[PDB]
Amino acid sequence: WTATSGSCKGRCFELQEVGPPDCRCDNLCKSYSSCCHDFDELCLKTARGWECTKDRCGEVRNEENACHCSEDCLSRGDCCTNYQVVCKGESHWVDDDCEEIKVPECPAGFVRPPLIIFSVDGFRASYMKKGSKVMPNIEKLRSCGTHAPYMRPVYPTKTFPNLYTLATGLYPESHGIVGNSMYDPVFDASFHLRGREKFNHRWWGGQPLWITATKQGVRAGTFFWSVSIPHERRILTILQWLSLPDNERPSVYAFYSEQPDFSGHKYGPFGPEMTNPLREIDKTVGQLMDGLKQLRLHRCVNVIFVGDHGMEDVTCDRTEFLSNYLTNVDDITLVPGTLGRIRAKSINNSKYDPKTIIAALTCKKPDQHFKPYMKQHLPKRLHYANNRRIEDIHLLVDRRWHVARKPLDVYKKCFFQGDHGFDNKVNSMQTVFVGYGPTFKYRTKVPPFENIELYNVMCDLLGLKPAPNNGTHGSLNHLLRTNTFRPTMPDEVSRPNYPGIMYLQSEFDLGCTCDDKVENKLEELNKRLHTKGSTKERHLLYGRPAVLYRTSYDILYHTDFESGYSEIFLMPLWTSYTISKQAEVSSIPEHLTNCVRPDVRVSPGFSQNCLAYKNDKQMSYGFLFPPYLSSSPEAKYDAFLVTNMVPMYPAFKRVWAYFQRVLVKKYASERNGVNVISGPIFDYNYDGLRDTEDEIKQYVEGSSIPVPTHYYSIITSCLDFTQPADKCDGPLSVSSFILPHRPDNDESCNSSEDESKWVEELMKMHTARVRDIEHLTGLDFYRKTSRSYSEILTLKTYLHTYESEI
Ligand SMILES: *[C@@H]1O[C@H](CO)[C@@H](O[C@@H]2O[C@H](CO)[C@@H](O[C@@H]3O[C@H](CO[C@H]4O[C@H](CO)[C@@H](O)[C@H](O[C@H]5O[C@H](CO)[C@@H](O)[C@H](O)[C@@H]5O[C@H]5O[C@H](CO)[C@@H](O)[C@H](O)[C@@H]5O)[C@@H]4O)[C@@H](O)[C@H](O[C@H]4O[C@H](CO)[C@@H](O)[C@H](O)[C@@H]4O[C@H]4O[C@H](CO)[C@@H](O)[C@H](O)[C@@H]4O)[C@@H]3O)[C@H](O)[C@H]2NC(C)=O)[C@H](O)[C@H]1NC(C)=O
Ligand SMILES: CC(C)c1cc2c(cc1OCC(=O)N1CC[C@@H]3CN(C(=O)c4ccc5[nH]nnc5c4)C[C@@H]3CC1)C(C)(C)CC2
Ligand SMILES: [Ca+2]
Ligand SMILES: [Ca+2]
Ligand SMILES: [Cl-]
Ligand code: NA
Ligand SMILES: [Zn+2]
Repeated sequence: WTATSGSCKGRCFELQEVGPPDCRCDNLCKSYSSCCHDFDELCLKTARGWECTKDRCGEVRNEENACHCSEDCLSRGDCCTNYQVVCKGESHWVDDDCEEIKVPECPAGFVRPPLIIFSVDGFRASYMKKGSKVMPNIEKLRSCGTHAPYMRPVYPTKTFPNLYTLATGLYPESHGIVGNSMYDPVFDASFHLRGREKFNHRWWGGQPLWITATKQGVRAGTFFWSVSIPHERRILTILQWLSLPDNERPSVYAFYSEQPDFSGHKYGPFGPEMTNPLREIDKTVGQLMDGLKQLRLHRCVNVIFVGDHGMEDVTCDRTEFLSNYLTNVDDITLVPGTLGRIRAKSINNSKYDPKTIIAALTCKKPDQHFKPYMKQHLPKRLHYANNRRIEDIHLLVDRRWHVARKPLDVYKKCFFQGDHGFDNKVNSMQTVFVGYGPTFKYRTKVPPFENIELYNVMCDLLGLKPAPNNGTHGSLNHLLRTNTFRPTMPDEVSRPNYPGIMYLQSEFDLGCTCDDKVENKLEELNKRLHTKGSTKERHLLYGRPAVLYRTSYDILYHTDFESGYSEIFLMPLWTSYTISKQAEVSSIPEHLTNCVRPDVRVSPGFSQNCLAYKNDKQMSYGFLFPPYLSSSPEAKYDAFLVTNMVPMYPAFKRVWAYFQRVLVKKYASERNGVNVISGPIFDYNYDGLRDTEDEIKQYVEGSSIPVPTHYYSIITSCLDFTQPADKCDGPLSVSSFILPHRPDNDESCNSSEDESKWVEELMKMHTARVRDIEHLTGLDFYRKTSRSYSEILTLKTYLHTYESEI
């Protein structure tokens, strides 16, 4: 109950909302049925439209008009945006040539250049090029400022998750807004688009920019706009706020457009009906910039033009029905559409079994357009698991499709030709970024980057210290002329040991054998040299990775590879080797098929043992440095050391073998050599972060050997592929992956075929950033290069997506 009998006279778009039951006059009162009786009349005027006409010029101020063309309007802050053009001979901002903004050119009293976030719903990246002829204001921002070819959204590529990621820097799993609809079991409550629960603060985690600003004494424009307030009124209200007195004027402002998303849902991304919404957005941009130029702010403010996600072609007829797969379809609740999330209809049904639902949804139809996963088995790059609001069962839906429970759910709901939500590496989901202003560079293109990075930059732009977030602060310093943040490398926490030969073979009782007794100081001082790190500059190109937690580990050197061997996990944390373009693939000689050799540098009590593998009927083993890539028959003996061994399910050894035997060589041929770093990951609580030893849920039977949840590889070469990887003078090129260490290949529907028909498609789906691997290992890579740290941070955030060109 609001006593809605106060009045908005003098309070229109007041910046501190008032506490019940005083009625409200802020830009959100409509949305709480809480506006003063006179809000419309005083605050939402519309008389005479939005533009000055020649015969309104110098008019006498009439307070009823939506905007003014009177002589006093400039200093009242309330002219129509085209006032100076119509009435004072000025040009529109879009008609002026752009000129570099080397310094903020601001009115006296401005402590810092304001930021204006101009956000557009459903603005797909390819609109920047494909609609360029009808978006002249946007094209000018783009080409005069700083722009990326596209900006990657977060998964799922829905509205609320992505806008709240822009606000916080966080993955949805950490901010809490994990879809446009959710159920939280702890609250026993649901969050929905229509309705009131979504206003409760308990849904919204992390610290959004407007709160970060406020706490640090920067004032924020009440960000968000009741949907019926027209765009023109939003722009005029921003422009008015910008005329406030110095002590009351905000430094950060937001504008949001529901277009082009709204039309895209109806017409598809490239419907002929989409040209008009794109014109109308561009005209709103022009009204802002014209209005800024009137207030002499057009070379003062930083403007960000940003989208939340793209839009794909999706129609009712491309719907898969869980009723064509499940007999038990009424015992489940589906969150449906461009993703699926399944839970039990009822907590009291102990006959509900996730294992059987997953099995019934796995590879059941030739062209099945969705793939089921337990959330911990989703690709790690999605960072979509560590929230109680994310259901254990997930369906990743193919682009262009929907999933639904039963056909009645669709025809008793074709209405629509566009949707979004799919995998955030899909091209049609990509969105836009442009920054224009004194703090952004001039006419600069930057590489694609993820929207999780922007919160840090927006903090940099306002002089704020960002709250902890999932950006990598400094990775977007190349967007900025100044205000850059100067990050430093984390300190190494554990220093390694460098063990020499300390154990005699007979001290080991590991149940390992090798046909190796088959026995000249030409090649004896030589192998001594190799075990002391004579070849280390070949196989360790960017320095050793730094260990950023407390542990006990050893550096081991070999002719062909170098490893950091964990005495706690009994296996390498990392293994580093270089494969030149010229290198050759060999086979494991027959006599050496089951050979495992004790490492006389490493105690038996810190070694794996072959007997546990024998007794463990599910678990086999592989090697991190592959025997197939040995430089010589003699060096190959090093690859069978028990310290190079790691636990592998037979199903996973198919993947791993194909990667090591076939793909590494292919990459070296294509990239002119590659440096590889491989190793295990343990993420049993699926939080994206390295497990401690007390979090491991599975061991090789009868032993303390922990079973990895994943295996990673980082593959680095020269960006200039005319230079070989081991003699690169400039920028690097990386691709990486985090493969799930699974006891079956159910994920790959074509897995009974040869590895050449399915392993690469799996690896592509499990592409990763080096930063993702950092979080999962507590390692810090690329510590010694000739490159600036900022450029290295950029490299560590790169994702190789395998999509074609936008
Ligand atoms: C992406 O970036 C983010 C941001 O940096 C990273 O997330 C952080 O990771 C930290 C490590 O997991 C985590 O730190 C923990 O915080 C606990 C207290 O946190 C509360 O206060 C903060 C501060 O304001 C607040 O942000 C938190 O918010 C979470 O929960 C609220 C309420 O539910 C939500 O609104 C909000 O969305 C947010 O949810 C997300 O995080 C939680 C985890 O906190 C998840 O469970 C959710 O699913 C969701 O993902 C909190 O309100 C603190 O209590 C923890 O301390 C334990 O461990 C330390 C180790 O140092 C130890 O000293 C203590 O003993 C303690 O143990 C005791 O508790 C254990 C667990 O209850 C118990 O088992 C023991 O037996 C002990 O009793 C810890 O410090 C930090 O909160 C989050 N921050 C955010 C915003 O998520 C994220 O890791 C990055 N991701 C990647 C991939 O890099
Ligand atoms: C989430 C919110 C806190 C937020 C943060 C930030 C921005 C904008 C922000 O919110 C803009 C805004 O005013 N609205 C957000 C959108 C929702 C979704 N919707 C719908 O019901 C809706 C809209 C489109 C849809 N597509 N598919 N389902 C849909 C559902 C109406 C509703 C309109 C209001 C900036 C980017 C400026 C910075 C950070
Ligand atoms: Ca076995
Ligand atoms: Ca973990
Ligand atoms: Cl959703
Ligand atoms: Na399979
Ligand atoms: Zn939408």
